[PDB]
Amino acid sequence: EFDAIKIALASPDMIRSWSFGEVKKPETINYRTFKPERDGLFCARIFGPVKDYECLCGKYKRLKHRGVICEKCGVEVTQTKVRRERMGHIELASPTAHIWFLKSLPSRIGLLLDMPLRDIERVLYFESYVVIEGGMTNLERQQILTEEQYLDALEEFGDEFDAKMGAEAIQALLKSMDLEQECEQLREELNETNSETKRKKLTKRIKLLEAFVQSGNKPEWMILTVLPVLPPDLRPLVPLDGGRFATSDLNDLYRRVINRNNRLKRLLDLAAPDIIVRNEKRMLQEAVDALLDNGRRGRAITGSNKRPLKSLADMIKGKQGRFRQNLLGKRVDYSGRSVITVGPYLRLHQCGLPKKMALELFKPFIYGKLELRGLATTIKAAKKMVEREEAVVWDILDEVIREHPVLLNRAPTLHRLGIQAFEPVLIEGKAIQLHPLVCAAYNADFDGDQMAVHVPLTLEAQLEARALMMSTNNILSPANGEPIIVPSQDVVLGLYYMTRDCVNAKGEGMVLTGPKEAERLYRSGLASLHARVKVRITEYEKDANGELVAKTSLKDTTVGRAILWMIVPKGLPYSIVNQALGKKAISKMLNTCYRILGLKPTVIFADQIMYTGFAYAARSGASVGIDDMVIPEKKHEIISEAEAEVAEIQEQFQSGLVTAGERYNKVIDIWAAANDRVSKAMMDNLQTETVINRDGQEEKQVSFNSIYMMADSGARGSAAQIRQLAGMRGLMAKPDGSIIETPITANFREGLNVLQYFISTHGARKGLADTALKTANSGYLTRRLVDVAQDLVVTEDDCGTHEGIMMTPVIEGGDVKEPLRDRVLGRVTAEDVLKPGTADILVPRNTLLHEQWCDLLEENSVDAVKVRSVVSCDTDFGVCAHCYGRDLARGHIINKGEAIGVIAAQSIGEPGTQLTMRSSIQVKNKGSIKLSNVKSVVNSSGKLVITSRNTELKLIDEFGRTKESYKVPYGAVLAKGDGEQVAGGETVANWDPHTMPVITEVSGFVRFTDMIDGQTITRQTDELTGLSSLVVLDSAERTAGGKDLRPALKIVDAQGNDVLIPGTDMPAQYFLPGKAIVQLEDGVQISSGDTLARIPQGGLPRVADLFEARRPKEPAILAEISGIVSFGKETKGKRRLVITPVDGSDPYEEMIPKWRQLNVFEGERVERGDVISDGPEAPHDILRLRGVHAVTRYIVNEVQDVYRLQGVKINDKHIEVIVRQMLRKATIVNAGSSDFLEGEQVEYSRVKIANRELEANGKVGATYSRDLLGITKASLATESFISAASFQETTRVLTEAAVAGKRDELRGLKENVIVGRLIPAGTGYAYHQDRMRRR
Amino acid sequence: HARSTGSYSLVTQQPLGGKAQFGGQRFGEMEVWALEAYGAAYTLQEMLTVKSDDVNGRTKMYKNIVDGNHQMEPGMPESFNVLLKEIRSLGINIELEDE
Amino acid sequence: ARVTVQDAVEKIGNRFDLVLVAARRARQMQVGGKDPLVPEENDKTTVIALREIEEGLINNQILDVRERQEQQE
RNA sequence: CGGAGAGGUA
DNA sequence: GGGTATTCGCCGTGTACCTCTCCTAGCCC
DNA sequence: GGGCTAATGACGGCGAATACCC
Ligand SMILES: [Mg+2]
Ligand SMILES: [Zn+2]
Ligand SMILES: [Zn+2]
Repeated sequence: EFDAIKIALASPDMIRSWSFGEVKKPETINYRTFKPERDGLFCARIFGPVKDYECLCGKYKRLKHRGVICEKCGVEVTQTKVRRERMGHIELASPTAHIWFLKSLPSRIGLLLDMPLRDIERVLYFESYVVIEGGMTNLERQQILTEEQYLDALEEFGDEFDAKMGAEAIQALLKSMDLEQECEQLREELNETNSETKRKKLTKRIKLLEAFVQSGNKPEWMILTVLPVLPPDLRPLVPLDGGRFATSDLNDLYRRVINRNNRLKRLLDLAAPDIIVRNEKRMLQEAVDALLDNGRRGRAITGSNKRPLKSLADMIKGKQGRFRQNLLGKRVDYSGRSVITVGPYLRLHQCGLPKKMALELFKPFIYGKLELRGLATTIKAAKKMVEREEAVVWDILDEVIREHPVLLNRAPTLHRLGIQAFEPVLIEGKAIQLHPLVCAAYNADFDGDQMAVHVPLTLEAQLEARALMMSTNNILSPANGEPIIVPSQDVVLGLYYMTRDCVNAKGEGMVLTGPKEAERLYRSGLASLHARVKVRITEYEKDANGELVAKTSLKDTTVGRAILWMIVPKGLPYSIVNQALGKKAISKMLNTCYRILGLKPTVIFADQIMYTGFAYAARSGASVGIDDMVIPEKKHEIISEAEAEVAEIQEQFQSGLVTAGERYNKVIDIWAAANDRVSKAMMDNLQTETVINRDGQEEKQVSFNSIYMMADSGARGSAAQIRQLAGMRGLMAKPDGSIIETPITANFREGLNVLQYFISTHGARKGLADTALKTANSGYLTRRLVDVAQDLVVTEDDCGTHEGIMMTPVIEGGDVKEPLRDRVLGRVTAEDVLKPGTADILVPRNTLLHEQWCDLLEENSVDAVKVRSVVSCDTDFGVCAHCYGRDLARGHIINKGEAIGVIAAQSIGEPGTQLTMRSSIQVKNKGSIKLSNVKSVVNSSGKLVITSRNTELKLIDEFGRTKESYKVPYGAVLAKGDGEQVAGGETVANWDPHTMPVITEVSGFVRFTDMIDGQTITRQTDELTGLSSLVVLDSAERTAGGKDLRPALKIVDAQGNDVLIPGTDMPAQYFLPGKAIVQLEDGVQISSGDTLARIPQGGLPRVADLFEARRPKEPAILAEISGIVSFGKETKGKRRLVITPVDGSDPYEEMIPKWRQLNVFEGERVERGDVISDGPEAPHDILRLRGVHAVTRYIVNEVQDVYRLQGVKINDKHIEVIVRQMLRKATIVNAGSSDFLEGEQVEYSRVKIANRELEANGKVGATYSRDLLGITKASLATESFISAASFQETTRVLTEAAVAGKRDELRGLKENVIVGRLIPAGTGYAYHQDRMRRR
Repeated sequence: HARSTGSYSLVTQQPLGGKAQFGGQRFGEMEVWALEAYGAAYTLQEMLTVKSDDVNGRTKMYKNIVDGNHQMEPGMPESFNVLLKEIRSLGINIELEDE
Repeated sequence: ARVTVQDAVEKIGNRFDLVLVAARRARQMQVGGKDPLVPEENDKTTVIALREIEEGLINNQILDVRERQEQQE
């Protein structure tokens, strides 16, 4: 129908064009009759008629008189819908300052007038004055005054000078200002003046001004003159059940405003003295303030008791304003909800549903089939028929259901498996039966959860539901390729019981030709369920080009496992079933079934798993009794010896040997050791409980005790919970978080005392409150992430770029945590993979990679894979297809359109419930030695020390890859070197971290070069030996004279001349910091690498701080420019550091709060982006120094470390596209041959499509700089403003879009959701292809 | 508790909430995000326009379902117009534009 | 009687042209005329349209030729 | 048919 | 002057139900 | 009884507004 939404400022002519009458009188209704009162808020002759097509006096109740107004009462007879459409207005005697431009911070009239806000509030609230056109006076133009100063201005200049007060004077200020002269003056002062705050405020002022001249607005429109009023139906008069009216407070506000304005007109009729009308106009300004935004000015007005009331800003802001209450979430007809129940006989492509709800929902369909069969032609008798529920209507209902899907929906919708589709099957009763496996997708137990049904009406929606949102179409998850149809608890227990090997029972040691007679034996009872038996199976391998080959043999197996074999489809091998079949096992069974046999065998295989699992879990009888938990008899002795040991440590404290904290730590360690002893004891005594005969004497096997199976299957709980049910439940924390010194010795199979139960009550309530507030911050995180990656839709098929990030598996300095395969898997390469058979084109450079190709990659042992990424995608207004690779939860590549930002935000913020909130290296594996950023020399001992700070140790294995990586400090003691081989566990990496090294490059004499004794240094004598050391102190405790007398240690030869360092001509001068302990004295020659001085010394909000990209509490700063380093002026607050390039220009300095333990010396040459003081790594400096790819690598490795530490895996693509939408904006360096301003901030895609064609012609492009905004910030500064009106505030956004006149072209999801057309994401993206192809 | 077509609300032409007042469910905000996450679009378009807000579209929908057709007629959500009359009830000029 | 729409996506890999093609054909088969070219199982035109997709004889091209020829007639 | 306030359900 | 150096407000706050009451009360006729 | 009848138990971030040395 239409296009972009234009916004601007209200003009008084536009206001008078909008309205259809002045409300001159503040009445509301008659309240004696129900008729409205003339010319009040509920006015007929302004707004329209109460009832449809009936005049107020009752003249023309006929449709024939449509259009003609009355003359007895003057009512335009039309519908009553026009009382929803016509606005109104109030003529105002006083011009009025609009409140948002007053107090937006930044105030638009505030910085527009180049005037502080305090004087503006003093002018508006009638307690000051201001100058309008002083001229030839002693008074400046912007100058504000007071009353005695007003008497002065009456004395000296009661003539030609003039001045006013209040908002009328602000209107005169806005009328009395040229804009082009202000533009010229501010541009000149930008070219001339050289102060940073002046540059900032003037560039904001000139941005506002030249944007405002670009806008079609006048500044005095920011001062209200005529107040537009809402239609009456939007502020309606509702009576309660009684003789009153409890309405909205808008009507009370307008009542106050009209009374105030009419009494002000009457007090401009009687010509009052001016102090009273100052107070009266102040009350009117207050009234308009309270009408627009109550509470934004100080102490707010109220309604009922003292409670602050609702205004327009409350109608648009906040949670319960219209965007989050009535636009993005709307109540919807054809809906229902009930308590869920199971009905296990169902297949997963269907759900149960009550008959009465189905008869409630599908009423128009039943009406349609009723008058199609013609059992009742009309509709009212038909409605009585469906009210009666006669004999024919149920067959009609079974007609209209049979192939019509519905949507099922648990209310806390975290991720996109919160809503699915099902084909209903009518069930008696009153509760929704629901297929059980799918419950694990909803995270919905049967404790009383209320799932809601919706019904699609139209034919396209039925095809969307059956074709996209069906349960069959979703068996993998958009988190990652773990199938979400993992079975939950009962059926996995039944399977784990069904495939296990007892050593002897009936049928042990015979042979069987087929699994059919195995089932025939088990249903007979003439055998065990499970016994190691050689049978014949037959498997079907499709090793050829999609062609079945049947092979067979005898396999040793168990009998129930053979029974399970009659369920698996053809292509799976036998070895998938020959194990115990835990939860991980059956999950990867379904995964391999999906990877080999497509879809339909996997779905029917899941159905048959569920049926047979429930059947043989019923045949099992896996109960639990009190004798099913076995207390180890060692526990009495273990607690006794632990009590003896803590008595020993306590009596060693009362003798005075140790401290209290040492006692605390040693006692808590011996308690933890005894706890692990109890753990080992109970785990042994469970898992080898079965010691039985074998048809011979004796044999142990894995135990058929119940709770060991319910823990070993992985059904519910793990070693922690079964540890608490048998052994002691360790230690619990106090509310301060200090771990409690006297642990919980008892266990739940025995009794508990009062006290340990009380301690665990502290722990449990702490856990519950943390889950509550954790779900709170998780919800707010999900909301921010869906409104920061709102706009992003895959729109193209290739962008044809070579760039991409690098992929290596993750190592912190322990095991290789997540291997190269899973990060590479499903993503499309950037450049070709080069095996170390160098120049072997192993894969083509721009191809998709699935799991067979990943096995080809892994067995060829590839160490680093260059791959395309979403942040490096080069797509205009979107993301290309091949940078996104496999759409996870499906097999193939992403289709053209299917938007990823929403599934990214959901798959990040979903496991937030499952999260938590609040020396020397012994190298492990065996391989050759590699170093990165290496610079080394051999010491006097023969060992190898490293003369570079940023050196990493890599351990090449026997394969060639990197399996171990370690952070080595500057100057470690290696027993081996590079180009060599170390053994498994041979100690090489060792250093002393407590002392920073002064290890020397060269050898020679150490004189006392620039070492002043008594003024710069001090002489401290070690009391333990007597061989002392010189001690250089800091900059403030000594005098200021020796502050510029630097400590130095310079190497000279046997002739005393300066030893020349190879590489330069500079000697070896070594500078020292304050608070050091200088080692040597005169007359000693040092070795290369010799110490010359003894130098002294995270949860969900971590995630939230990363996506905000905050500076931490102590930001680790880095080097801004390459070159040699040098110090500067001492302690003008900080210590300044100046890097001078070897060939470039020096003048950047960086202040350092020098209380930090710094890293760099004074004579070092470093790369840009190199560390100065250590600490947490700030993201913005990494972007503006290192690059885009390094900073996205940092964020993805940190947040993958968090989500992987909690063990719930998220694929990298979602995090990467969030990172892309973080840095969507940019900042301009130079204008170039384009027309952008220098300090203009503008988004990256806009300036990219700008300068892309400006290089395509003869002109030159421009330079930019991407700045890395937070998630909540880059949502705001967008092409749209309606998204930011939906997100987190309204006042700032709508003032900015008001002064911009920003023509809001839709371009995105939620904007197109508000206007209610199709979403340009999927089927709507094809629709918008068509409509954009029109224009 | 369920609903086919009941009372609509007064300040916004939207379905009511509750069982006592004979209303329907709330298709919440994250559910709109869930539908956006799937490639489905027509479901959402008839959801928050035809089945919920626009009076002309839903009355013609009622006639079309009793007359055998399955076809939506989008038009415009009424709540969007209510939002626009409130923002225009501020000192803000906001309008609609070209064909 | 239809559980999966996998083969329909095997014949049209885009999965959104699936929805538009099936919806256009099923609208033209719902209200009047242009009889389904498959035997039916007392099931609605949704399942009929997807079933005729999985017989391969419905895509965007057949609808283009037939609508163009009905325009020519 | 509106909004508060209190309790409970996940 | 002017660059940090504080302080001064602004603003956000998990989704979806269900049950119940109480709604402008003031006040000199 | 009624007919008009017009305070105090958050908290983190964050950016704009001054203060105060230098
Ligand atoms: Mg639950
Ligand atoms: Zn009349
Ligand atoms: Zn790309």
